[PDB]
Amino acid sequence: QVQLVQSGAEVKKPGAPVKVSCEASGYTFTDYFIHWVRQAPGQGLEWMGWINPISGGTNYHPRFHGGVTMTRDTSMKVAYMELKRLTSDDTAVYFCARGRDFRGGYSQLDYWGQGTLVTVSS
Amino acid sequence: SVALAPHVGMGLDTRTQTWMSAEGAWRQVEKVETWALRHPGFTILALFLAHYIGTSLTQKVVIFILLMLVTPSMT
Amino acid sequence: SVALAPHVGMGLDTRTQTWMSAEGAWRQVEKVETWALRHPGFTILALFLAHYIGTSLTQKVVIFILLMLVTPSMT
Amino acid sequence: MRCVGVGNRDFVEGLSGATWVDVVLEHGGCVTTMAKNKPTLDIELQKTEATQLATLRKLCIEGKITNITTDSRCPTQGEAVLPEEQDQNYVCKHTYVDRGWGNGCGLFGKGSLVTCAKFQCLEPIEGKVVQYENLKYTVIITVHTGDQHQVGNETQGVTAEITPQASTTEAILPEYGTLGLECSPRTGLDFNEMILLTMKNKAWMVHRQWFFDLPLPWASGATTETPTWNRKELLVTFKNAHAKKQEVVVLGSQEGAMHTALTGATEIQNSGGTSIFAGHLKCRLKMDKLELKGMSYAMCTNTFVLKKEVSETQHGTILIKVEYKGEDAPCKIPFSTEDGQGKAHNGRLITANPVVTKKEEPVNIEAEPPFGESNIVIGIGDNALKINWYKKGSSIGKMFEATARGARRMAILGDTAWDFGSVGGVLNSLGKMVHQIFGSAYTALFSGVSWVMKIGIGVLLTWIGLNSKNTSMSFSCIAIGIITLYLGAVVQA
Amino acid sequence: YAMCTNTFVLKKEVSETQHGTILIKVEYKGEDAPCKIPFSTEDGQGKAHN
Amino acid sequence: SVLTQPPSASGTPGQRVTISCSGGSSNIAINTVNWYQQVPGTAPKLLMYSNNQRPSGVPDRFSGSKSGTSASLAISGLQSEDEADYYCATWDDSLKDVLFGGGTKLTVL
Ligand SMILES: *[C@@H]1O[C@H](CO)[C@@H](O[C@@H]2O[C@H](CO)[C@@H](O[C@@H]3O[C@H](CO)[C@@H](O)[C@H](O)[C@@H]3O)[C@H](O)[C@H]2NC(C)=O)[C@H](O)[C@H]1NC(C)=O
Ligand SMILES: *[C@@H]1O[C@H](CO)[C@@H](O[C@@H]2O[C@H](CO)[C@@H](O[C@@H]3O[C@H](CO)[C@@H](O)[C@H](O)[C@@H]3O)[C@H](O)[C@H]2NC(C)=O)[C@H](O)[C@H]1NC(C)=O
Ligand SMILES: *[C@@H]1O[C@H](CO)[C@@H](O[C@@H]2O[C@H](CO)[C@@H](O)[C@H](O)[C@H]2NC(C)=O)[C@H](O)[C@H]1NC(C)=O
Repeated sequence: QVQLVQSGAEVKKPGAPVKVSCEASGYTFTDYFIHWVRQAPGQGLEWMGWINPISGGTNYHPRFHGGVTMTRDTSMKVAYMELKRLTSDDTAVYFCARGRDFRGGYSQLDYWGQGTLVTVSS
Repeated sequence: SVALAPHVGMGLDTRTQTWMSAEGAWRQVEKVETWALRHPGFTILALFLAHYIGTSLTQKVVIFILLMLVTPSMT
Repeated sequence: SVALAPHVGMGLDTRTQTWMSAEGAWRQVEKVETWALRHPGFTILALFLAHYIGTSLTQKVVIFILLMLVTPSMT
Repeated sequence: MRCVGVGNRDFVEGLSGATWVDVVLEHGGCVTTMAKNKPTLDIELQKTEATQLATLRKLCIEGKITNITTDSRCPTQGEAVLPEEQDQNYVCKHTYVDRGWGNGCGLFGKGSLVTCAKFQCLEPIEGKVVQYENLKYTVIITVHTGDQHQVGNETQGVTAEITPQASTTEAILPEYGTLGLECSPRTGLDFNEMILLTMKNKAWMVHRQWFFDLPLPWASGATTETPTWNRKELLVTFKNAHAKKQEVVVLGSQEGAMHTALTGATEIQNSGGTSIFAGHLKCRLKMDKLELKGMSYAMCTNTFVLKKEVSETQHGTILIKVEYKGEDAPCKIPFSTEDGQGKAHNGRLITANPVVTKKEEPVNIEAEPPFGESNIVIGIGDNALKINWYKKGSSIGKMFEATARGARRMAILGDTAWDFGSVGGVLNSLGKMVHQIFGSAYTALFSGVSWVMKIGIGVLLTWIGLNSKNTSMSFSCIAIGIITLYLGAVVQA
Repeated sequence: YAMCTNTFVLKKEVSETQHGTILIKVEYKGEDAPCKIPFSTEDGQGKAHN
Repeated sequence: SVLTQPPSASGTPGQRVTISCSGGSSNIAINTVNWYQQVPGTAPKLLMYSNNQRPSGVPDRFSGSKSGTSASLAISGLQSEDEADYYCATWDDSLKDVLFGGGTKLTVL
């Protein structure tokens, strides 16, 4: 079957970069999208950016260009997102989802993982 | 690219087929021909220009062919 | 493909500018210019042809300019 | 008042017999009109909405070859057919391959082979035609009441919409009478051969004849969820390697290709239905019922103070914002112009008779002073006001600018350009007919020829006229050449 | 018959016929008796009858 | 523009309640809308993988479409187990990003 492990939740301190790994096996990873939607506690979830594993670059939400970075590897079929700067704002669980490349399918987030959770405090 | 300067005639060819030969063979020619059939107005002016420029049928023919070929390809 | 044959001269005149007036005003001349800078070889051939076909000065210069325009565009 | 320092607005003065004045309302610009005695008014066209569209020939600018199949046949055994050939969704061609004992065929030679594939469509770009039944223009007429918040205001005015069915319309004004419009939308822009093209969030207008000759797959546009695309071969491309097998690719998406193609088209912002901007329309102003509104009023005597300093526009027009002092009577502010050390009245007052309707709110008085030194008087008292202003332009410069504007208008509006300030007369009609014949000849002869070719042909024709002995031919061709240079330089705008 | 004295209105647009002729379909909302339809042609910037 | 959908309440007897999604002329009026319902605290699942097509969601009772600038969802026979937050997400093509909504707190009695 096709699924995303999303590793395990970790929490850190402000001013340091944190990493969220996200592996999806069971299908040809090249053709489909990875969306990295954030979800805050008791708030709506907003999507930030795609990553095409085969040739894609970061296409963040306008709120988040220069705030996050996205990388990937084709051999292991895993997509990496890391937070270059942790303020007090980003206290939420970050997700993964498979997306299609269809114009009507840019929002097609069919499959989701568990959700790696990160919060920041002193 | 802007698809206005195809990577053609570079000389580094091999026995194997190119990316697209069956269509790039006649793409530009068909553009010129559909232009010409759509708009015949330029033909009268081209005929006049070739005719009143110093006329030896070699010169007239080459001027007419070039002038009728350049405007469509390079609009 | 469809990138060829824009309707630049289609004649549906309007007061406001078009979709891309700024680029489209000079893109074709830009293509010719970059083609010439890339490839200087065709200049010698065009000069030779004009010199050995052009009976007069004006015929020679017209032949040269038409040849130097058609080939980069037909590329 | 609405048209102050915007889009090289001009002022067309004069009225014919029975007071009709012809005016063509270029969109993205506007006109003002003074009169012998009637109040001046400015008219601007805007929001030529087009509703109730029809969709035909939706194209396809992407593909997704999902299923692929193949078949081969030994040499001299006929063309190998494939069962997935007669369906309404498969595209393929036959190619020749060499087969031997190593490929399963006893006879050596060249054999037939096919490779057929289903062709899903993605991102259709629907094409919409507009019909004259539902077309609607909109022109806003504003009087020069001299309100405080009237200068350069796009909101003030009265809308007088016009439709190709009900051509005539009488615009009702607030205590000014009725203005008669006789505009004709069946001329000007012609939407019969203009097709609106909408892709993604953007729209365009392309000439109809050009909207079928651009090479892409096309469909019936019946939005029945299973479009059987005509000419699927054009988008999908087969590549055959050096002999041997045969494989199929998708050739990506034509988004930027189409965006590049529509170079010469205009823009039509469609949010609800369509709102075609960049329009063009000819109008007639039946100006009989225009009350001067100040016949009964009297020239008041109290003093006047101004709020902001004297300012001018691009043209010969200065905008003065005066305020009235402690007299309750709503009066008719007089006006005069004076020279340096002498007394001569020459400065035309461009607006109507200015009136201070209320004590508190100022009035915006704008007028045309003469070239050189100018002195302005704003009352009958000795201490009313004195506005000294120096205008930069010169008469010959003004004539040159007017000729430049007229030539620009002629370049875009063509044969109907004579109608812009046309007052009923034989000479304008004669020029109209002559220029219409010549314009038909010119546009027919130069159709689709681009600006660079126009300028090249013009300079070549000028040269061919500069080296000829046939004098009449020389002058005819040199005139055509100069006109060609001018049209080539002005085109694209 | 007498000539009409009320208004007209276009139910459907006009259209050519590749011969230089028009088909104007007009509905008469005026309640009055059957009346001959008045007609005149106004040339460009002129009152002439063509 | 940006999409905003309202939170609302309902009851366990079967009734048609409409989760209306409102957008603009560039984000949802031309593109396929996508409907999500999330059981709170875990990963949301996808409810409608096209404009009016459901992959495997509760059939015959979850169906909706879009009209012009508005998209809507209709649920029938809603019981307590359907307690979820419902999300409408559309692809914005002007800003080149998908436009997720704030969220509906659909509580069923
Ligand atoms: C480019 O434009 C986007 C919006 O189109 C800008 O996003 C804005 O980013 C700031 C901070 O990243 C947001 O402020 C935040 O607002 C929330 C609202 O609840 C508040 O709780 C936070 O404390 C914070 O102040 C702002 O809302 C957001 N604007 C939006 C979402 O519309 C982005 O900053 C721009 N990039 C630039 C100018 O470089
Ligand atoms: C263009 O014309 C509009 C239409 O009048 C102008 O809007 C007007 O704005 C003024 C103030 O900005 C409004 O004045 C009102 O005054 C009363 C009493 O002092 C006060 O109670 C109101 O709150 C308001 O301030 C006026 O009502 C308003 N006109 C309306 C709403 O019809 C506009 O200022 C003009 N200029 C431009 C650049 O748009
Ligand atoms: C053409 O290609 C489609 C692409 O999916 C194929 O359909 C699959 O067929 C296999 C074989 O039975 C099934 O296991 C899959 O579930 C099918 N997928 C889908 C999406 O239907 C098939 O090879 C062809 N389909 C035809 C001819 O209808």
